[PDB]
Amino acid sequence: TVPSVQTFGKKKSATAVAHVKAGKGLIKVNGSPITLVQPEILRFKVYEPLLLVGLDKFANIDIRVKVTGGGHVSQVYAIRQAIAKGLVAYHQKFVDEQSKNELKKAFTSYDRTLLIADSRRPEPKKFGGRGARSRFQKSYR
Amino acid sequence: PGVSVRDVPAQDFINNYASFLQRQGKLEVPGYVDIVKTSAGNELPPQDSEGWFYKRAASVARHIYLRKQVGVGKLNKLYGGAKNRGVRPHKHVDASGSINRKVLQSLEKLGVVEISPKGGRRISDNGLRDLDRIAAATLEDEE
Amino acid sequence: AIISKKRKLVADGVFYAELNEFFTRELAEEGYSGVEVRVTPTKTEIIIRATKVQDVVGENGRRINELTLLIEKRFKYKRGTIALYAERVHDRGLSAVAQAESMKFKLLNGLAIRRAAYGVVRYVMESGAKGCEVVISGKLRAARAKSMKFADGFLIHSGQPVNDFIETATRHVLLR
Amino acid sequence: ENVWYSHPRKFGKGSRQCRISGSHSGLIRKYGLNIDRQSFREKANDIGFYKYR
Amino acid sequence: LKISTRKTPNGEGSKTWDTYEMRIHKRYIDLEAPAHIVKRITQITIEPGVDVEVIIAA
Amino acid sequence: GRVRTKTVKRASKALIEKYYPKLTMDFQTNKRLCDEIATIQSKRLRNKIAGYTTHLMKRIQKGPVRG
Amino acid sequence: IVKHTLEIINVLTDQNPLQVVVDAIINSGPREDTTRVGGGGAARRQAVDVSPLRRVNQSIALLTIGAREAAFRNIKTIAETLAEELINAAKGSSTSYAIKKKDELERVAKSNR
Amino acid sequence: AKHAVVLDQDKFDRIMKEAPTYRYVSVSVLVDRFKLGGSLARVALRHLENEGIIKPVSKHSKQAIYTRAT
RNA sequence: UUAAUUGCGAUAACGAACGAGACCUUAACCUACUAAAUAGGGUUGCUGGCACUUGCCGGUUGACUCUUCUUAGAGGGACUAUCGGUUUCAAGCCGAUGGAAGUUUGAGGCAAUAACAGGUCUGUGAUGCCCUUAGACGUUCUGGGCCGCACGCGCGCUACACUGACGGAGCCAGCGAGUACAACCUUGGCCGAGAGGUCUGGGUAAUCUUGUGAAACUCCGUCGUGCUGGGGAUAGAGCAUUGUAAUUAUUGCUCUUCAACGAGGAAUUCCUAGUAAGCGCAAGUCAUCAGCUUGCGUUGAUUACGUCCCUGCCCUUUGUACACACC
Repeated sequence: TVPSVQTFGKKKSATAVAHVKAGKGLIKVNGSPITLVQPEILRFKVYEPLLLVGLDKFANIDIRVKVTGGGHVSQVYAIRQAIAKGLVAYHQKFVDEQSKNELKKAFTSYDRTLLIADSRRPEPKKFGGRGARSRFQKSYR
Repeated sequence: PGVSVRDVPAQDFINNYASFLQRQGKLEVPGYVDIVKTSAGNELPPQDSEGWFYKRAASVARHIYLRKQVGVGKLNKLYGGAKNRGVRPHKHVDASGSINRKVLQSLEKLGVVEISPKGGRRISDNGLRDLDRIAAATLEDEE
Repeated sequence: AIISKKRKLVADGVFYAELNEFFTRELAEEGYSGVEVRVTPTKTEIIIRATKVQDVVGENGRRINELTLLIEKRFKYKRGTIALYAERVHDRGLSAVAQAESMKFKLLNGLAIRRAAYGVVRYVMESGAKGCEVVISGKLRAARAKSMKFADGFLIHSGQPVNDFIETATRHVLLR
Repeated sequence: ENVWYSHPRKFGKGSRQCRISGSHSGLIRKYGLNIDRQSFREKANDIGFYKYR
Repeated sequence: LKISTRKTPNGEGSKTWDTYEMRIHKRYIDLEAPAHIVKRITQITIEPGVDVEVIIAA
Repeated sequence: GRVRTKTVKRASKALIEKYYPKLTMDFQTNKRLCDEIATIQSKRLRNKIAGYTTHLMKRIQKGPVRG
Repeated sequence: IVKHTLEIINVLTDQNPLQVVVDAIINSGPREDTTRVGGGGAARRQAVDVSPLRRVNQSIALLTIGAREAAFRNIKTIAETLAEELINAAKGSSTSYAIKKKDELERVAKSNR
Repeated sequence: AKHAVVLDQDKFDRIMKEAPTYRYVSVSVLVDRFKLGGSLARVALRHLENEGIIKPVSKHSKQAIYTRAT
């Protein structure tokens, strides 16, 4: 009955799934509200999707996230990519396009990935050296 | 409203819980207090000295609330951390078992922890009351 | 039983690896390419592809009848669960393992070093092949390390199209 | 025939052995193989191992 | 299933390493069917190079 | 360093010489006409024929070419 | 640490702290930096000019070298020293090593001109 | 030991004299005058936060910046 | 021009093969197919507590149904695409725009002819012949050594602390591995200041260990620029464990012993992006022993984006009294 689209973002192995609904305005992270997060200095990064477009958009939409994988700081990107898509999925389906297109071009000027998935994955460590490129120390004395 | 444990911050949750226990002084004391290292690898004893156990017992109670059933060996592995084993790389080994066990044994008689099936320790009905009352008290401190 | 699936899959490979090694020794005189095992319910079909088929079977069940009893005592099995057949080979030219046995005979008998290779290279093209290569090594006349080569046609050395196409076969000989 | 003709050889390097000849060095015991690392390269594809990457 | 190994039969020259590995595909098809119908499907549908096995107990 | 190989240009000359019809400007339509006639094994090598054939169509409107 | 450096500048004579940071980048970027030319064997230094990212990339590095060396065995932890380096460069005092390391290379080019 | 760590009652008079009206007030600032060296400066600064006097900006261990109460 | 005898163009040269490129494996993209109580989510029930209105946190593999994550079949997606400059305005290279992806899209796997008297007879019932062939250089049991200590070089670990150490509090990964004829990984509960004792399991393994809640990190306190609370070496006594056996400290733990070293002289090695360098984890050997090697994921820069000055490699043109070839 209620509008439900299962948006998800991804930075490295850190994945997050934002199940949006219609109601009062919840933006919870692992049960707790938006203002925890828990890196503590990077609380300001999680607001960036909210403060650009505005809090007026979230008055109808109710989001809640479960984050797993990666580390501490990598999971903040997973939340931020999930919430950014969470609006677009709602505004694409059941709202006019001109609002949703203003979200797109707003996030291009402050493009810290947001909608776009990041390219970098880890690369194998090959034999003979302490890393991929880094080789062992030689001696011919 | 929606009064839950998650609205209160995790670090700030234990401060109100610690002072709540010290008023009564009915959580019980084992006997090994301040004759203690704290972990298997830790040069200095507890700096807090007095109190101390009431900080530990509060943080054990809130973790038993969130999860299904927590045990002794897992709590030692969770609290325990790094070492300095001479001139080698730093390893990880469990903390003190005797401290974390008597937290769980004493909290049963006070009225928080319950004996669960399969294995571990889950929460009682009266245990959820004291967790929410202190959470509601911490909500009043902020608001 | 009850054993894990990773352990039995590796143990299946070594079981065959033993069987392939002994038939190299035992069927040296009668010709031998390889063995193909197919474990059906209860019984097991062991198909030995060889040149001289009737000699591998023997005198109406003698060579294979004795060899079936050997496999039981090695790997612990009953009379009925194993059946050693003998089928013909799909040509000699493409199946490169067959040429090594013929070459092994020609050196042990006392035939020419170079002209044995000139004979077999033609036979590879006569069957229907693209190219060929026969590298003989060791002290071929005089007391020093030497090598030979008698190639023909196109021979591809790299890429994944290598394992499928090129049939290889190494087989050592003495002599004095 | 003689009484003392053994040692407690239920552990270590001396008791353990390969299937082929019996070398007490470079022994692969992973997955219960017991084939030394010189002969494993020879018999890799027959068992089913391949150099994919 | 990996077994990393040095290439040499002695251990001289340059130091090089391999990754000889064995793959293993694994499937499950759970029937809610009668007893004797499993005796039909097990006899047929066998092709060499595949490990057939049935539990017949939940 | 994306210099196209000889085996790509073997097909690119042979296709355009005979089939000048069924070749018009864009990648996607001309890409469907490469696998049509020829029998290429891989995807990578098949699509690389479509790349250089389509590039010659851009030049053909600005005069001819040798060969 | 970078947040704590900006909090110091906000207290000192009000001011937007990025105005002190940007002016520090201007006053620690060398005009002329000589490249070691051979011409036989000896290390004669020809006067080559510097623009534009090389003025910015060197200047930001020289501030952090002067900042961290000042807080090597010291109560005055990095944030206090880094804040002082930017004030000295913005208000050209000829004391901070962001300016001195820039000024001492000026200078070397004109000798071989 | 470079002195100025030992507790003296004569110094405690002069701490309250030089407390008010300053731009920079921290653990980094007081040690430059050769006052209570190291940790006893932190305890001296902890007194000045209780009854107003000097009000805070940052609240971290190792980064403790304060400014005068206007 | 290219990473490349890679291609354009010039022509006693015309077409061809091998090597490279193509091929194969792995890492990304798919709300479209095909699917699952050994993967996770929603509807809801039964229920436990909570703010007392609709709603918040749940505990059960009670029911119903499904595929965003998740595994893996089967396909597509990339072709320098489309434009702008720049070139016999050729082959390419460089600036935008679209795009998850624009260095061969990242990294490996396979690897030509021709050689070196490079390594292995200490992997071998792969092996020529010489030695050794019972008073045995075959053997077999038992003590001892491969680790002796004025002295050199080679990889390495931990430090020369305040971007730090010592306390609590917060609390997140991925590669793996694992017994039934042995003694494997081993949660939960009691004993213990530790190490480790014991009762029980579960697991032949996306089912149980296991969410392998691992470190570095985060955030308030304790010390503050003194060989110091930094650092941990030498030392002595006992308590544990694996072994037929630990004295030539096997290994870990408990108090004491508390040094050397205030950023390293000539020299010198490795390195262009999820890389470098911190950081631990797993496996390999393994009765018991990582300061090692091979693999994985967290934290994630500065600085080129060019050149033959140095050290060596490929061709052409020149000279040779060299050809087991400037040793």
